[PDB]
Amino acid sequence: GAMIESSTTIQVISAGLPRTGTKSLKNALEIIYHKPCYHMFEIIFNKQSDIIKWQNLIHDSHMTTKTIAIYDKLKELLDGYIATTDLPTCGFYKDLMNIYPNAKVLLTIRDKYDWLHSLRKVVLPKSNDPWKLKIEEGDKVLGLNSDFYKLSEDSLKFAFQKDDLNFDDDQVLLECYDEYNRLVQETVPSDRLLVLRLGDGWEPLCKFLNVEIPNGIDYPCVNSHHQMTQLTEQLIKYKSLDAIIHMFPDLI
Ligand SMILES: Nc1ncnc2c1ncn2[C@@H]1O[C@H](COP(=O)(O)O)[C@@H](OP(=O)(O)O)[C@H]1O
Ligand SMILES: CC(C)NC[C@@H]1CCc2cc(CO)c([N+](=O)[O-])cc2N1
Repeated sequence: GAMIESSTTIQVISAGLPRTGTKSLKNALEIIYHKPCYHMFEIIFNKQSDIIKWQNLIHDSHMTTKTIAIYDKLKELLDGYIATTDLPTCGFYKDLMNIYPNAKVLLTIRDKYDWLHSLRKVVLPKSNDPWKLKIEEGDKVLGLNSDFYKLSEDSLKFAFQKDDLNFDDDQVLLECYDEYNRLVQETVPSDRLLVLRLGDGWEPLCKFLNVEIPNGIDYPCVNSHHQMTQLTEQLIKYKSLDAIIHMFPDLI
C-alpha cells in the first residue's frame, strides 16, 4: 500500500484494563504509526514527572467550564502521542472520545481468571503475599515512591468508578472487571469500537485502522507475568535499570 502522512494526534483510544495485552498493543500501535503510544510504562520509564499531573486530574474529575479545564489538561498530557493504552488513561475513555472525536476505540479483553491471576503477580498482589515485598523493592530501584502507588490505586478506582475498593478481595475485582468491560461495550457505538481478545494479533486491528499489516513483523508478545518477575528480580540484584535494560529489549 501507499505511504500517507499521518497526523500526530490521538488516533486510537484503548479502554482495556491492565494485564489484557496493553503493552503489546502499545508496541503494535507504535509499529503502525511510528509515533509514541501512551501506557503506564511511559510514565514509569520516561515521564515520572507526569505522576502528579495525573493525580491532580483524577482529583478534579468527579466534577461546562471546569470540564474544559480538565479536557485541556488531558490534551496537554497526551501531546505528541498517537494513542492511549492502560492505566491511568483507560478510565478516561469517554472523555477522550469527546476530546478526540475522530479517534477509534479499542477494548482489550481476556479470561477473567487469567486476568486476576496476572494482576496479582504484577500490579496488585495481596497484602499478605511475600512477593509484594519484592515488587516494592524493585520499584524503589526505578524511583517509584508512594505517589506512584497512589496514582495506580486511584486510577483503578476511577476506572471502576468506586470511591473505595477492597483490593484484597478477588470477588470484588472480578465483578468490577466484568462490569467495566460490559459498560465499555454499552457506552461506545459499535461503529467506533473494536473488541480484541488476547492473541487476535494484527488482522482485526489493522482492518479497523485501514492500514496494511506490518511487513514480516510478528504481532508483539510482551509483558508476561513471568517476564515481569525476572525484571523485578534483576532490578533487585543489580540495583539499577540501566544495568539491565539491554536484557529486556521490547518490554521496555
Ligand atoms: N500477543 C499476545 N498473545 C497472548 N498473550 C499476550 C500477548 N501479549 C501480551 N499478552 C499477555 O497479556 C498480559 C500483559 O498485559 P498488559 O501489557 O496489559 O499488562 C500478559 O499476560 P500473563 O501475565 O498472563 O502472562 C501477557 O502474557
Ligand atoms: C518492579 C516493577 C516491575 N514494578 C512495576 C509494576 C509492574 C508494571 C506496572 C504496570 C501497571 C499498569 O500497566 C501498574 N499499574 O496498574 O499502575 C503498575 C505496575 N507496577
